[PDB]
Amino acid sequence: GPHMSYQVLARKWRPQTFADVVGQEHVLTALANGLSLGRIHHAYLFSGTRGVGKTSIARLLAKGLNCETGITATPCGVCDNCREIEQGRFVDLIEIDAASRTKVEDTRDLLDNVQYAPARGRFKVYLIDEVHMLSRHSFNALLKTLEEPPEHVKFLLATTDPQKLPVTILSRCLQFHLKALDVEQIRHQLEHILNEEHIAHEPRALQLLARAAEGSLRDALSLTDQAIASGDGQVSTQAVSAMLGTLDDDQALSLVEAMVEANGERVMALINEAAARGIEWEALLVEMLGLLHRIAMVQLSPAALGNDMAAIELRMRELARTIPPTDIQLYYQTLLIGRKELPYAPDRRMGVEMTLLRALAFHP
Amino acid sequence: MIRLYPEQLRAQLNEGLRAAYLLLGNDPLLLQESQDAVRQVAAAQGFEEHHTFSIDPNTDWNAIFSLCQAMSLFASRQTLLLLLPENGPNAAINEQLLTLTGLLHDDLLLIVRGNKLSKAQENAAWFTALANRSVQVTCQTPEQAQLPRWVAARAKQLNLELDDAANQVLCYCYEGNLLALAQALERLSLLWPDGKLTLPRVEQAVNDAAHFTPFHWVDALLMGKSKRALHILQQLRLEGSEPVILLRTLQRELLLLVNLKRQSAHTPLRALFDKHRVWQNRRGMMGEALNRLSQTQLRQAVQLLTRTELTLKQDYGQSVWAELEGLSLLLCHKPLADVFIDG
Amino acid sequence: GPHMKFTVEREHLLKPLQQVSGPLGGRPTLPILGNLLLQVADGTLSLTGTDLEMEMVARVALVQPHEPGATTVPARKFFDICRGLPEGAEIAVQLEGERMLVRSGRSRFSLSTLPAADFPNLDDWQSEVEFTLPQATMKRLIEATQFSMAHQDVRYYLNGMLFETEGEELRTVATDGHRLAVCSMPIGQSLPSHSVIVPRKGVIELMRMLDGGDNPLRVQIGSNNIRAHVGDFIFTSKLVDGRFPDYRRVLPKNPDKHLEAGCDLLKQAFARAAILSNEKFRGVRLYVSENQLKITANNPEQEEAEEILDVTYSGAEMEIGFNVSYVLDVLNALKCENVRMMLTDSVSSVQIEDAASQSAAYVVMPMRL
Amino acid sequence: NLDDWQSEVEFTLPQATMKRLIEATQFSMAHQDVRYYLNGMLFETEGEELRTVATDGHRLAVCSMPIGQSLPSHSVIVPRKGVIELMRMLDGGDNPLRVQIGSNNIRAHVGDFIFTSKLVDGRFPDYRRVLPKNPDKHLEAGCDLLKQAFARAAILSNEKFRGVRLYVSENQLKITANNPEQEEAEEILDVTYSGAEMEIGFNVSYVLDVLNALKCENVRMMLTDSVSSVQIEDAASQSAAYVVMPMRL
DNA sequence: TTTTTTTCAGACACCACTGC
RNA sequence: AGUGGUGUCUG
Ligand SMILES: Nc1ncnc2c1ncn2[C@@H]1O[C@H](COP(=O)(O)OP(=O)(O)O)[C@@H](O)[C@H]1O
Ligand code: BEF
Ligand SMILES: [Mg+2]
Ligand SMILES: [Zn+2]
Repeated sequence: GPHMSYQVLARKWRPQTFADVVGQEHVLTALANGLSLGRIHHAYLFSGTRGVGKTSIARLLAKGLNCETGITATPCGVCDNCREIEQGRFVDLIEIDAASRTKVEDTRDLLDNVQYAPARGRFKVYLIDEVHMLSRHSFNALLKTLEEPPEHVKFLLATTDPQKLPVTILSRCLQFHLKALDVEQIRHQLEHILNEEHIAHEPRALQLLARAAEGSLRDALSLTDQAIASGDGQVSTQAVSAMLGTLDDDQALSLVEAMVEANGERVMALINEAAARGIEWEALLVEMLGLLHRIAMVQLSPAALGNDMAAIELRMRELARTIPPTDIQLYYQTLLIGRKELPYAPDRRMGVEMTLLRALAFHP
Repeated sequence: MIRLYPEQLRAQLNEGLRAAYLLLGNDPLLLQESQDAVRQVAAAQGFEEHHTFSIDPNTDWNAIFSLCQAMSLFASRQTLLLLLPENGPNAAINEQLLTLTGLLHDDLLLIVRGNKLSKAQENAAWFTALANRSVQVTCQTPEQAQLPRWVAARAKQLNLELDDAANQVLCYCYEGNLLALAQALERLSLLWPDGKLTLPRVEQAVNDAAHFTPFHWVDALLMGKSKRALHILQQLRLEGSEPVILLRTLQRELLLLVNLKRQSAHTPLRALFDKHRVWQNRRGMMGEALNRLSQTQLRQAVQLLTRTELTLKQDYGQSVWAELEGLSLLLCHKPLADVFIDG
Repeated sequence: GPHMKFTVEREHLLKPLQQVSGPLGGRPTLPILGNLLLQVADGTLSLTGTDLEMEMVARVALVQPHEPGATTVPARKFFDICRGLPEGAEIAVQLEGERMLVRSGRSRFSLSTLPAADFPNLDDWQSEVEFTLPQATMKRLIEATQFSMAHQDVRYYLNGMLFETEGEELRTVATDGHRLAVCSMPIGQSLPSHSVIVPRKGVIELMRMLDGGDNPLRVQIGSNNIRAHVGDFIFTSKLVDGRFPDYRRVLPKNPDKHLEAGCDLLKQAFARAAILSNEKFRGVRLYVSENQLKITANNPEQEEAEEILDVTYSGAEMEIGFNVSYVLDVLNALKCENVRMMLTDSVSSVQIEDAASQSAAYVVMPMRL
Repeated sequence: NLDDWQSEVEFTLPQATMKRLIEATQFSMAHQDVRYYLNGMLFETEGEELRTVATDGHRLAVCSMPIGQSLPSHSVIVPRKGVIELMRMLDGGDNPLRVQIGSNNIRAHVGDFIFTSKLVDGRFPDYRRVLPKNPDKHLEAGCDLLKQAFARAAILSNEKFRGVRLYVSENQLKITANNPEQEEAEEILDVTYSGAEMEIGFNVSYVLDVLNALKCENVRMMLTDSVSSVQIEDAASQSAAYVVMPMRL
């Protein structure tokens, strides 16, 4: 793609217009309507998940704010000021890594920069990434500035855990929540990126990568660059699947699936995988116990599946609907007994293997 | 003083402005909107200069006294604001609040913002001296049985058309989260200038933010609503609530339930309720719960609760939230297995 | 070539670097704003220090062979090297690759530098007021109002100082919401009327650049920036937005009563009253009668001071409540022996000024009595 | 209060003498070291001489001054806090200083007031073995001349471990410093010397403190090889010696 | 009406006020 | 830089 392929797909591929953003349609539509209608809030807090675009959206909104063509939902192409945000630096757009500059003094300097006029753009736009890491006093200063901000100053805050922001900051910020990307959106964007990179790709590898991304597009892009690494400039399904298996840590769920199914060779293969990964064995037993307990609770009531396990919903459903509660009870008891007797074993590996052997031998 | 809901505040402000305004309650949104309305009305009657202070043990009271007594070169008609701390008017703060109550004047307007005041604990002195010529504004979060009509009123006053389905979806995702609920209505107005909100429109542009307290979880358990209780439990897990607080909050009502079910063989539940000093709204749901699969879940659930308590209080890895799911499912007419109960 | 051939003595370089260092040394917003910008041009060295709001430039004459290069080098390391090397040591700095070599008699240093293309420079702007002024006049203009400036007030326009060019005079105005300080002096030249708000840092550096000699301080002001030339030191500072409160309105419109006294006696009386003034609710009360001024304050100790016979007065008996800090700062900035105050009303503000020198006028808003 | 009726050693010492004696050794103590016997200063009495020894296992400092009064050989370790606060209270050199050292506590009568402290139980190491026993290379320089060159070299020094390489050639000394940024400082100084080319890398702060302790005009350094220690003292006396053990980097 | 939490040990992170 | 406090998160 680029002048020698060192340039990372994650950073080279970053939206430059609102249309290049993958379907975070909620915030994009609301912000476009606000910009076009003139309804502007003092602060625009952005949040959501890692690698779903909150910093990209904030940068594009700053470009739209400070573009010389006017407050537009569509920043233009050349517009030298509107270009300075991407290539080079823009004077009036202040990008702060609030994680690097959490101190009230570092933010004090910029909040004293607030009252000075913008050089070129209309608005002294502030992009404060990882806003949740500012100290209590930095938050106090930011709030004090947010009470009465001048008409030439707007704040753009991005974070992953808004719960650490004070309610006083949240009341003055119109938070825009970004939802984790779907597998279809991630797969389609990866397909487009690889097609425009002239990279040979197999359709199934993209779905595997998207499923492995866990909803974050940047995870998909990093896994994609790594998959190109594992190979010679081609994203082959076999190479991608082998890489994913190497990176795989979902051993306990597969172990429960294979043990309930009574698949001894698959169980032993999964135990070999968990051994080669240097995975703790007591942790493996605890994960299997938790999975079985959750399966039982789902069998009692479908609402037992929270949003903490959205990656493994379907499998859980499949295991809860098809396995009677008696077998789950027996397996939970067997694994509890095995974990109780794990310390007194030839080694943890043999203890876990024997506990799973007992669970298989039950065949209930 | 004049005790007032946010509904009539405007009217009262049109009637006149008192010496001090006390904005109290647990709802950030209601307090914020009340403060904005008070400041706008004050500015209409010449109160131009504003100030802010956080009532803290480290605050500089001398600045407050100096600005309240002295006047400025411009905008003599001045207003002052104070954020009360989380606990409230601490015993080291009541005396200085009394001094402010002496250091006031008709030129200044005082705004008092903070959580609800335990009037049973704190009364008179500061309270009555303001009550002389002041306004109290109660801004508390509407509960679940009251939220739908509040959201309907807000939609009507913002010129939106909410049906019952969108109203209940909004009341589902945002509880104790009136600030984000109002922001959601504003975002939905931004998304569609039509102003007509249907089920899919709100359903797409909504997040399950919510905010619950362990009392909500215990009430959901007493009503025996599985999905409601599990949603509350997930919400307190994501919010980062300490599970031991949940344990104690459930334990109090669970031991009360055990006592009531044991004593109900000799005494009707009414006299038991009177004996234990339990309130009427609590009385209804506890009477509903007492005759809902009792005498088996009340010892099995105590067994599981003791298991969770000991597991939580010996190690440091916690992992008790699934056990709390077990409790949430046992007390909601969904019998569990002895395997997970005993352990 | 790459070597910005540079050779100067220490005696002509220590003071320029000390001036250019300015705000550098601490953690900068951008990593380059901790490096001095060194430029060689037309037999002159330009030292530049930038804070993204302030721009200090020093010019040093080159009387030795040189090459036109430029680069940015860490300020503290370069300054420590420069003063570390012995007296009269002819510094010779050149460059190669991304490292510049400092050299003195029997000593060598190597420093890592950054390109000059990346260092910020404040954009050129058109100037409306080209103003030249002696040093002591600016010194007094700043010193007579710097006390009345705001202290990190939420109102930006309160922070800083107002510069007004009106006809043949220049005026400095300062306000903190309760005090007003105005100092207007003729300059001998005609300028268009203009109003500018200068931040606190710009005022502090303007006070800093003042020299004890006779050099015309040259002020060049645009719509958004101010520049000061003092010998070979050039200062650029951006301005504070907003509207400054119109000092003419707060000036007591129609005074009718006035007290006349001396600076030292009033200073001593107010200092004595300060001790009997509580830090909580700090202020003073002035009982004013015919040729009588009694200064007390509010305090549980309930003390009193009386120096009524040391003042001349011709109005009615009435009381006005000042504050310790306001009156003390105003009298300290009014070094003249004679002093007078215009009592208009208890509600209205009070003007403090010299008996016949009305250039430095202060306006204090009293308390509510 | 005073139950230490018997004292091991007694001094009637001028204030300036002990001021120099501590000031020439204080910087080499160990602060909160695991070797509890090194978290202090060793006062050693032999003949008419009192010596202060301080080391942290990376630098040794010994300073000896005559008293005139014959005293039995004795050793004592005064902790960091006690010696630092004794130094702080040691002002007004007009009044003499009385010192009373027992087997468990130390007392210092300064002016009119009395100071009391406890001892460190451990036994201080022998510093004679730390001192190089065969110094074959001896070089001389000016104290201020050498010190300013070290300071200029230390300007561009590794901020974590301030270390310089010192090279010695015929009537020439070399000090080279570098930091993780490859910023190189090189200072060459004219000395009087006779020996062989040798490089040795040692800390800068320790050498600078040694030079600051020797408020003299001529300095003699004694070196054996690239791996052993360096003994620095003044050329006008032999009452104060310092041992800098180099780095192996 | 209010009603809400164990613990011993350790690791950071920020912010006075001091002290040069 | 030394000292003391707040507070949050890890077993
Ligand atoms: N909506 C999106 N559209 C396109 N790329 C995205 C999107 N969200 C994330 N990315 C990819 O992830 C990379 C980092 O995105 P970023 O917006 O910084 O995430 P964050 O929300 O965690 O700050 C981007 O360079 C881009 O490649
Ligand atoms: F940059 Be994101 F919040 F991971
Ligand atoms: Mg980010
Ligand atoms: Zn553009």
